[PDB]
Amino acid sequence: LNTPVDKTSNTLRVPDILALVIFAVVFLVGVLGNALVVWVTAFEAKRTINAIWFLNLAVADFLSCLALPILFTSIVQHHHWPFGGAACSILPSLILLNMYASILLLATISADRFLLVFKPIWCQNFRGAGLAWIACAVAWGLALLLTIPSFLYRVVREEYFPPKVLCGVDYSHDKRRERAVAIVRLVLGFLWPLLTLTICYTFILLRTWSRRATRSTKTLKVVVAVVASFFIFWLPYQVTGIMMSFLEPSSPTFLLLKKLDSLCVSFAYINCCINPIIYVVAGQGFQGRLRKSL
Amino acid sequence: DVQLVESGGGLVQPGGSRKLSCSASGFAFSSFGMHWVRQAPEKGLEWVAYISSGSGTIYYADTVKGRFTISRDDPKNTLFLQMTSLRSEDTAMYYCVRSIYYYGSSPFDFWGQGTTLTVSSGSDIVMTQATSSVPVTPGESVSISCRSSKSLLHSNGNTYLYWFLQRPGQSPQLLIYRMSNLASGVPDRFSGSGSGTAFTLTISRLEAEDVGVYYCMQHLEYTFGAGTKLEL
Amino acid sequence: ASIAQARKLVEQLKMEANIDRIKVSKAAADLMAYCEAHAKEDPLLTPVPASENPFR
Amino acid sequence: LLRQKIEEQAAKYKHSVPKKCCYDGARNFYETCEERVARVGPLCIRAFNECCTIANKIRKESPHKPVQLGR
Amino acid sequence: SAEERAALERSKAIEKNLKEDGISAAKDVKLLLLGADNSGKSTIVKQMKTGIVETHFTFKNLHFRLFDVGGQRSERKKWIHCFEDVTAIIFCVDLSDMHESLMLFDSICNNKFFIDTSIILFLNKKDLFGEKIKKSPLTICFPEYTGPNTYEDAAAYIQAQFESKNRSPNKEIYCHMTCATDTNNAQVIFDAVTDIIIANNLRGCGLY
Amino acid sequence: ELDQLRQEAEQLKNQIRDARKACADATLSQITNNIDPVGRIQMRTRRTLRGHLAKIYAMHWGTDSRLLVSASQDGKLIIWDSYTTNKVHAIPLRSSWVMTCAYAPSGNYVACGGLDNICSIYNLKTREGNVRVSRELAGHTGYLSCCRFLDDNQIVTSSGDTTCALWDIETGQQTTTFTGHTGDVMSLSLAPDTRLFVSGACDASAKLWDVREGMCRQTFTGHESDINAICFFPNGNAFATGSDDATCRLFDLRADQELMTYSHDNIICGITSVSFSKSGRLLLAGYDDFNCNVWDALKADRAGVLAGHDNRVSCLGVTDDGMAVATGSWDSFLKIWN
Repeated sequence: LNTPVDKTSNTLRVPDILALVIFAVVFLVGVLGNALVVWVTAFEAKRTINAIWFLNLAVADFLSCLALPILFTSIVQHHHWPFGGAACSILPSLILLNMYASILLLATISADRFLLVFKPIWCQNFRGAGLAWIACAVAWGLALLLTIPSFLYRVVREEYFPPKVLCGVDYSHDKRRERAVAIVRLVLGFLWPLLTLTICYTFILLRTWSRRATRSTKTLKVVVAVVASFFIFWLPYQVTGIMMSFLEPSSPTFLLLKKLDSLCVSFAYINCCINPIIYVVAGQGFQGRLRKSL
Repeated sequence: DVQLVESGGGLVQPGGSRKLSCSASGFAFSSFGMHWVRQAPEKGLEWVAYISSGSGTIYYADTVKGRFTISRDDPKNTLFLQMTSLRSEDTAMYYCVRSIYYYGSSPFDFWGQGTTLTVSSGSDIVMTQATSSVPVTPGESVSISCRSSKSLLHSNGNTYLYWFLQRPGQSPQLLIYRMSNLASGVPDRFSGSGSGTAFTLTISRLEAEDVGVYYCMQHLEYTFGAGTKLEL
Repeated sequence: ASIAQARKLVEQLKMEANIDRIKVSKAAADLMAYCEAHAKEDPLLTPVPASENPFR
Repeated sequence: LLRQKIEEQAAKYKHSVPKKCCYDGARNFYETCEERVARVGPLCIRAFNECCTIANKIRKESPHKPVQLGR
Repeated sequence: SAEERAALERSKAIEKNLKEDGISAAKDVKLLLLGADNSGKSTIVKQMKTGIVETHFTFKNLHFRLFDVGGQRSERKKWIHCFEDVTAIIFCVDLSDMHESLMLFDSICNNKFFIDTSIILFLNKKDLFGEKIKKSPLTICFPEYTGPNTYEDAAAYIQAQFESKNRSPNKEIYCHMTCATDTNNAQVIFDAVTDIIIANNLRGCGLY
Repeated sequence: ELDQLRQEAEQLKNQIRDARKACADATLSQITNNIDPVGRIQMRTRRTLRGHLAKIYAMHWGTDSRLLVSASQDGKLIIWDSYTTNKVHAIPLRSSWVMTCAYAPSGNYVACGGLDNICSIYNLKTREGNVRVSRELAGHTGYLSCCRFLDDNQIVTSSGDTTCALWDIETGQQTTTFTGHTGDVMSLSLAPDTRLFVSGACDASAKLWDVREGMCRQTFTGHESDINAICFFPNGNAFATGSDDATCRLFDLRADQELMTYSHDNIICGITSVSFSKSGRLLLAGYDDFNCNVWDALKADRAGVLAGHDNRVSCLGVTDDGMAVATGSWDSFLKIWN
């Protein structure tokens, strides 16, 4: 009763614990795993054109995995922001750069896989480090364009009741700008990538099974393991984001959305965990290439 | 049949510009470097330019750095020197030389016949010669020497000093490369030797064709000494 | 017939037969002798100093 | 520029308990004022509500969203 | 480094030229044309228009390197390893025989190096085969053949007999009968090579 | 009579074996008890010459102990510098199926050949500045399997049509031909004195010719399968061989019989090339097991293993100065081991 503890307190309970453990396991598989994939594609490869794509995807996922300690600290410090205002304007832009680099790299990988199947005689005119690096650079630049609203609008905020200083966004405070950035981000980061994954892999499957001697029945397994994981791991994140941005800053709908965001970002990062494991497992030869890379 | 025919000489008013040209034939131009070594009418040789194979890197002497440029047109097998804002010191006859650099290769094998260039009146390695002239007689023995500001022996074991023979009224030829190795076509009478910083060339069993001026060059980093004339 | 070339093979066999043979002990002795004499002139059998080695 | 507002609102206290009650009243995005006041002094019923509602109406219509830095 | 930096620049240029030659050469496709003697291989290359006679032809933006390795007489075991990593064998068989062709085929498709290489089996000169079956029964060449002497089933039987020598289901044998026709041999070779490069492209990306 | 000479041919065969067995009063395996072994030879990759893209079939050290020549399916006969790693030449070949490459003892000439039945000899010191074909040595009917330079003017060739030949490069005529093999002649090793040379062939028989006349002098038949590799002992009185037998054997030119068999139960991959160290104490053999084993030529026990290739170790060779040992591979990575 007569204690410094008031009527309410907020410890580290709540399924924020689940988000915490998910971030922990993703960090474990990012320090290991993901880190090896980028190495073997660079030093022992990348004279082969097909290694360029997975090099860039692995490095984007790795840079996303370097942001795991900061997300962990933000979760455990109840969104306290120890860094500076310039950090609030820069670092979130970089983490979104890594996220959307991963996503558009998946889309470009799928487009290249489609081109490898539907235009093979044209592929042995086009293929080279030039086109692969051009496409990967375009993907990274698109990630930069998608994140430049974060590089612009993010500012630090402060409340003075506790010292819980936090980082936020200024959408003019009285007018709609959040809707446009939110819808464009949702489209170019989840819908257009999802279409370029699903349609391209479906056509790859259709052409692969039509001709004889190509129906490996492993193409179906790998395509499903990519697209289903992508969908089930990005949809909760992106739909929550768009609903939160469109919905007003009040009402119980926003209450549960703010409750669920942490787990939504955790699910978004499950895809970062899943992207390199599929390559290291399904890639033939790339089990001994890892041991022989040293 | 190796040829290095140069053209573009004549009279240039001071402060003018002129494109010295070197036309090559009988060999794979693209695989060779090029230098545009020049000689004043009353002085020794002086290095001018160096274009690498495939134009990867280029060097100039400090006296023409920025003032003149070199270019190589490999499809036409032609090398150009763009001398700009010429001065009185630029009156000299210019030589176009070959160079292929690899283990066992000989720089400066072939020198073109050269072209005379005239204008009207208006931290470094140096190589010095201990003599300016030496009397000689057929069948006798001669010994020329040179010195440099520092040792020419690199860490890898090579010693990048050269020897060139210029007979009167003729373009020079390579005699000794890396101080010990005979160039192709040079008779075994010539034999270079040395150590540290003092290097010598011997012309034992001198034949009548050995009369001329002998120039010694360092090649450790990006030059000809004064030279000495043997008189019969 | 093939008898001509067959007799050529027989003649080759005779020429091989006329070849002199050394006691294998002496040939082996020569072998070891060469090996121990020249054991000091290779950097593989004897570990080369790092300074004299031209690849390090 | 809102520190003076909450300070001047809290300044009307008459005891330490109302002061700390107002201090903790203006705290949390996951719970509304009505949900938070249910957990709690006779003057706390009024003071908590007024401080929390004043601070809340202060933070809206302002350039701020508690966006998690992973978004 | 001394002026040997010029030698290092020359070496870098040589490495660049090697890379460019590797890229330029890989854009073509290699086809081994191993087959029985006098099986009309010269005909199948002429229609497409002393050692390895590396004849070549290009079809629809794709360049075929068609190595006829039968020009030199030697045991296959000593030089067939040089044709490892060839995309496909253009194996051809003449129907005028014959069991030597079967033995050669059984040696090829089950060979260690070619355990993953497709085979475009050409049945050549089918018209004279029709003439022969009209004049003589097939049992004179295959005693175990139970079918009649009509064209279709005999051709199917011999094609199946060739195909049955496979001992690795991951391979494939694109048997085809040309009957001395024009421009169809090139078409089936092109289709086969397209399938093979698509399969290799899938294998590289990890879809296999 | 035809039958009588065939019977006497066997009658010749057994009595030479009896004489051969008569001189076999002892073997090197028991004589070597008086000397110490060399221990673990831990050779390490001092370099990697990663210029080849496809299966560098054969390599040869220059007399300088500084340069290599390497042949590959890529069609490029590039010649390396062993320290600076530089590619000092890249000769483009007429046919890309080369299993033969040879570096002239003077360093002027490089020759290569293969499934084209033609030996191409390349002049490196041309005044035009680029390596070009000196002469093409047509005259064989099978594939060429090895080339060696006696001097700048005459080259000895081993081919697949069971005949070694000796040419003069001055005019390109087959000045001397050799015969007496049944299988394809696969490897060829000139003696240090350049007055004799042994060749191994597919019939598991190795024999030593004289270069002055087309007469074989002695024959060796220790192996069971095709002689893939052969190399003269440095002293010139002995030589070793390698085959698909997955074992190497050492022969003697004067004892005319096998002296050692370098085998172990754990190795079943055939030999691809062989060459001795400078002193002859050490024998290096490149197995199809994607590695090169180092064999003590006197104790016959395995001195160690050299690894680092992802495919066949198709060629192997120690420098003329004994400085190092380089191993080309089907992985296209020329290792330089010391």
